[PDB]
Amino acid sequence: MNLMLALLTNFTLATLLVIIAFWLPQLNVYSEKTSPSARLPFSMKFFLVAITFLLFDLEIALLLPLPWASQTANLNTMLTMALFLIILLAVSLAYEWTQKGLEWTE
Amino acid sequence: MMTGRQGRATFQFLPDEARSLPPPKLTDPRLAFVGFLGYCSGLIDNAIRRRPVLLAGLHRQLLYITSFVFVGYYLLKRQDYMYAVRDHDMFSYIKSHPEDFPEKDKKTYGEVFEEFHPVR
Amino acid sequence: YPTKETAHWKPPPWNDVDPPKDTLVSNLTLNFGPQHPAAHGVLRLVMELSG
Amino acid sequence: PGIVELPSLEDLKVQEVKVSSSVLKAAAHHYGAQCDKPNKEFMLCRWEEKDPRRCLEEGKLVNQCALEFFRQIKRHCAEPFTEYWTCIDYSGLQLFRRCRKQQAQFDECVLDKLGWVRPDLGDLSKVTKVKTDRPLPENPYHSRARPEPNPEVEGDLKPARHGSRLFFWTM
Amino acid sequence: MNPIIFIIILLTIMLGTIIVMISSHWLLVWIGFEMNMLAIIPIMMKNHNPRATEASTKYFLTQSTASMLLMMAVIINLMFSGQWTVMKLFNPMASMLMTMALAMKLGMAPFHFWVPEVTQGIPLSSGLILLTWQKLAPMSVLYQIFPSINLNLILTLSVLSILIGGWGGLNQTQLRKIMAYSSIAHMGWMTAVLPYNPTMTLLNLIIYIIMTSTMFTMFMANSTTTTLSLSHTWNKTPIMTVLILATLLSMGGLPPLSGFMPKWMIIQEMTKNNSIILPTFMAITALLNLYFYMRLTYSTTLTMFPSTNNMKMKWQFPLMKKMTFLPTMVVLSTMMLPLTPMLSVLE
Amino acid sequence: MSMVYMNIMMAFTVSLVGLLMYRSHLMSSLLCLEGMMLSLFVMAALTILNSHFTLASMMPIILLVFAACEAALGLSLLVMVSNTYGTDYVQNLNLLQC
Amino acid sequence: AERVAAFLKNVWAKEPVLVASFAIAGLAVILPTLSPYTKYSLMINRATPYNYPVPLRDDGNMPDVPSHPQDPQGPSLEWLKRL
Amino acid sequence: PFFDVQKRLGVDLDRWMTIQSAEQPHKIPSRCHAFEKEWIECAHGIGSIRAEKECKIEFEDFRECLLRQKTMKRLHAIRRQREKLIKEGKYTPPPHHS
Amino acid sequence: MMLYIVFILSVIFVMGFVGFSSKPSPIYGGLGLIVSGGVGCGIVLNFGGSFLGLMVFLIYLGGMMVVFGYTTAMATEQYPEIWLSNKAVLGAFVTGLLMEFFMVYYVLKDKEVEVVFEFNGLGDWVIYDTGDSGFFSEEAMGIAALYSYGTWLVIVTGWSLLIGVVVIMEITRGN
Amino acid sequence: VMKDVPGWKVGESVFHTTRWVTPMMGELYGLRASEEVLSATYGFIWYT
Ligand SMILES: CCCCCCCCCCCCCCCCCC(=O)OC[C@H](COP(=O)(O)OCCN)OC(=O)CCCCCCCCCCCCCCCCC
Ligand SMILES: CCCCCCCCCCCCCCCCCC(=O)OC[C@H](COP(=O)(O)OCCN)OC(=O)CCCCCCCCCCCCCCCCC
Repeated sequence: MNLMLALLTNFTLATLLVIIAFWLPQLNVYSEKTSPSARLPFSMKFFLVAITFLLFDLEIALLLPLPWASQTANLNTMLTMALFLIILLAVSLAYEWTQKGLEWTE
Repeated sequence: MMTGRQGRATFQFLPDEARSLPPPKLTDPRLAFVGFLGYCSGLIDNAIRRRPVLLAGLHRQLLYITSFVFVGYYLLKRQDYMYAVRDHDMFSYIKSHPEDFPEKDKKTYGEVFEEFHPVR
Repeated sequence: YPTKETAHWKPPPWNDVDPPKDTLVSNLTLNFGPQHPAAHGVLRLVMELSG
Repeated sequence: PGIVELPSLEDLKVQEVKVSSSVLKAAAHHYGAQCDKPNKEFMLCRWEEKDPRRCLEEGKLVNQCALEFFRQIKRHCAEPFTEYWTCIDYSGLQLFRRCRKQQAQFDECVLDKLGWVRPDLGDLSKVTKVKTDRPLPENPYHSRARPEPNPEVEGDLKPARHGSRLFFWTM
Repeated sequence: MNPIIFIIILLTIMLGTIIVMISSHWLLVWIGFEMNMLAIIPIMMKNHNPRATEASTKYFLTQSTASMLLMMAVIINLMFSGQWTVMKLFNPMASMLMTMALAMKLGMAPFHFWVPEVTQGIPLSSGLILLTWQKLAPMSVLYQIFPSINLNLILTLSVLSILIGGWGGLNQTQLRKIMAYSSIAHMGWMTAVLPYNPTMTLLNLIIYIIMTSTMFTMFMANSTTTTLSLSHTWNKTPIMTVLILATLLSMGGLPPLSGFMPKWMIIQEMTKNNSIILPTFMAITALLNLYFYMRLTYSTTLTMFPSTNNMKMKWQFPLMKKMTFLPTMVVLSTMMLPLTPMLSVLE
Repeated sequence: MSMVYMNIMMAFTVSLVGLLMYRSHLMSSLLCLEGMMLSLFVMAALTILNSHFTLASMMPIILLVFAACEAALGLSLLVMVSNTYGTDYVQNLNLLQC
Repeated sequence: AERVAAFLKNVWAKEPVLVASFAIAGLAVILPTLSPYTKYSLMINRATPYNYPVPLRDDGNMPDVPSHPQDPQGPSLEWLKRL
Repeated sequence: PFFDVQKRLGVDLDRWMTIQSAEQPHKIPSRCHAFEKEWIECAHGIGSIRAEKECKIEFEDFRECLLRQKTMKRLHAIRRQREKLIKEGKYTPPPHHS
Repeated sequence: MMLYIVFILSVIFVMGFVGFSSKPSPIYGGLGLIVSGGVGCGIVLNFGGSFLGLMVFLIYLGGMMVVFGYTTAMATEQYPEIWLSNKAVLGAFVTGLLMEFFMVYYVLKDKEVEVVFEFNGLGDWVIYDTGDSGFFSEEAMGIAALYSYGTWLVIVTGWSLLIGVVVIMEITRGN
Repeated sequence: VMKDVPGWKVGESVFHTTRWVTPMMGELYGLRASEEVLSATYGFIWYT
């Protein structure tokens, strides 16, 4: 219950601050002003950094249980598979690195 | 139907019980036909590559025949094993269920009545 | 078997390649000024960028 | 299906151990050493029977042993013990390592006045053996009789009669 | 592609299929399909053109939807049986979902529309993978869950596939579209016999793969993708026209060729189960496929279409494409009927 | 079954209908695909957690990982489509009609 | 050799971050197989009692199973106290 | 499996997670462990055609443990009956139950 | 009413799904999915899946959905049509909430509804387990076992992620 | 409560087996106040 109350309170206050931040200036009654999809074009590089983040982020999901995994009796198996995951994460980086997937020059 | 045979050693090309069966004879007519198919493949290989069909690359033609005959021999051993197993299963079941396969008391034609249909 | 609903159909390209004629406009044009006008102020830079 | 058999409320009535978890935590090591026998009989019953209804008598003896254990502390060592579990109770995690000074005072008291020796690290996690007269349950899962297996196929493998017998093939 | 990367990607396509085929766990089956789909997309995109991108997108949408339905069936099966073993499903809803998911993956009618378009949009070598190797994993699953499959559903999918495949191929001049409809029609035979004898599903699959592999390889040897470009073969490589003729007749199921064998053995199994109407309907409807195979033989081997002057320049150079296993495949595609009893090795 | 399953199964059904009924944006259809996976993740987790199937607790993670990887592939194809045509509209993907 | 030493010199001059990264990773993969205290990690994990130790029914001939937790028989944690 | 490589090589690739009555970390049992054990042992070796008939009692109990459909039906009947009598004032909850 | 927290959350879960399944502009479609994901995590938490719930937030919302919104901005939408300002989008949205409302109405009133499966409306709490006093989280123990029991799972999952990096670089190179 | 319901057997099991089955939350707290049920069901999950 407490966590729900905390989240409700935090986002309730944030909401009130936002609306009063938008209403309080209307007290001034400032004068009227009367004076002012598709590609972006998007670079492929900015798409590829986002995708690389995602795939690296998925591999991090598999590594999060490591603190618990170290409590097992089969430590040799656990350590072998833990290093296997991190190494494949390094191999993903090495492949990206050596095919110029990490460059910003056009 | 025979996937879950009680004595199925799974994922084995030729289980050990197959060694009780007589091997295919090297003069088996089916093995001779397999060798002939190998020889035809050798001739086709020459034809598509525009070599003299009958004479070109006799070493290559020999390996076509050998490999077909070699693979054919083992496929026939498995073929004969699988039909032996089918018969073995069938006869065991018939013995275990005599009430389902009764020997008929079968009469002579002198006793059984068949209708006559004249052709006129 | 030609029909009225396939009259507009045409054979595909000989090499499977369709010309790229749709949208290829990747060069930004940026009217560039200084972040803070305290020092420069009077610089206008019409730059054409590619990424 | 049948009617689930349940014991009567009177059959379930026992004198409870109405002390808090900090009290139990403080006494746990000596309690584990002193009351091992009735406790282990109860746990052997629960794992063998797999039915709480079958171990209610052994469960009552667990309570009576516990009550006599705490009566011994209330009789000879109340003040050192009260000091010890009051320290344990302060901690949000009820940590042993915060109260080694009061633990020593309590351990010294029970050793002198009762002869109790605190079990060593690892002792209470041993698998032990217990004497019991309760017979070993025969069918604890109440399993039905298993279906009979299919008749075995036996004998020597012989070549198929007249071959594959597929349509016209003679082999 | 870097050739090493191309090899690794092909090996992953195979690994995904092998995982499906050795897995005893539904999650590992699903993973095998996911791995397979991921690895095949690059080989479809490898020539970089809008048509290859459209085909890759259409394939991705179809396969991803199928894989989500497969997972839904697995989870429903878990809820009603509490286990994950690859075997008969324990809920009729799960059975229907998985059957439909596998039909979508196979391109069976009425889930077929993607097969002609995806095949047309990718190179011949990619189409060969799509129409042969890609059938192995879904078939291996159907082979294991068939006892729980709804009989009416699977037979309905089979009949529609034979009808749609036969009719769809009649209107085609593109070789890749002809092979796509031929694949759909041949799919219906494999599933039609599955409830009765799954071994004959495997027999038809193996022979279909061999004949389809032979056809694609011969189309690749001369870089022909249309009927009219294939009609020039007689004036370049005459032997290829004879081999094409024999294989097309075999795919038509004509005795005494190899392609008759699966039709012959399927008819036998269905009649043993007192299914007379359905095999007769299937056999007759298969004449549609024979018709548009025969049309190809007319323009390729049995007549001589007009050539071009520049064809004379081609006479001076040899075929340098690898044509791997082609002599062996073409012999197996045509001359195996006398060895039909060897099908027992599949039992 | 319990009441919660009704809603999780409705959510899968809703997202499946949303997947099969395209509008224009290919992106809007990919979201429905991810919605399908989210409902599968929740239904799988509820079944596994409630039954105390301990070793199956890892299955929802594998589901999420493989589905996100497949979503990365889908997004990459969408970007390549948008490069060819300048929009992700599915009506431009009709070349293979012929 | 000396070609090997020169190569290690060029990377240590140009890519010290990667040299350190491969060195640290190499130790991570090698030292566990060489360490004598690795065996204790397995023993300690097995000495942690998450579950109740269900007692055995005493048939009458299990000499090495203690009847009481403080009896001498059974596995000891003496090695752990000193470690 | 289509190809039973695991059994031939005697390597356990994925069997360890197929059923909930297999070995679990720290011997945590699933809620329906006993029912699944009894159904598996009943049906073992005899094939699925026979098992669908001869282990129906075990499978029905296992399915009841999994989804509790009959337990919830019985609870709903009691609760429905109870609220009917409370509306009519012909029943009063005891001190416990409140 | 707090005793039906799971059911109430699952109603919001369906409403969010009807959100993006009616397929408004992709920008707001992502918003419906984000809310559904957050509610989805909430349902999983209330069944004892704390780690699983937080994975949704970390990986599904903080990972996958961030990338979706990133891609939508670059390749798809830059400004959206007003939500529910289109005939089909609004009609689909209204249709979904009517179906949800009626399912909720009958399940609560008759305490049971039947569509494909039989559903009971007593309350999701009734199926919960009544025995819990271990000194650990069973969910965490099962996930931790990935590295001991699940060697084969790690290999194929690890291989698929590596191949994903390779494949996506192949696809996007353009030559 | 079920005294007059026709055909009702009081305390009948829904399982064929006579083995003891751990009750689920509804069977234990089925007839009780919402506060105790709420604590028994979600108290641990909701504790900080
Ligand atoms: C030692 C070197 C290493 C290699 C050794 C391998 C040898 C075996 C491989 C197979 C080769 C067989 C021999 C082929 C001989 C070809 C010789 C040749 O090409 O000369 C042509 C010859 C005469 O023709 P000519 O008179 O010159 O001109 C006529 C114009 N029309 O015309 C002929 O007379 C050719 C006659 C036909 C060829 C023989 C046919 C053999 C059939 C094999 C059947 C296979 C059955 C397998 C069964 C095995 C079962 C166990
Ligand atoms: C074993 C039991 C099972 C029996 C089943 C039947 C087995 C036969 C099927 C085997 C597979 C087909 C391969 C047959 C080999 C064909 C050989 C051949 O036809 O010669 C090719 C010929 C050569 O042309 P070229 O390149 O100019 O070389 C000139 C040679 N000096 O090329 C040409 O000249 C072009 C010829 C013009 C087109 C003629 C079309 C008719 C071809 C008839 C033969 C096809 C037979 C296939 C149908 C089965 C027949 C039963």
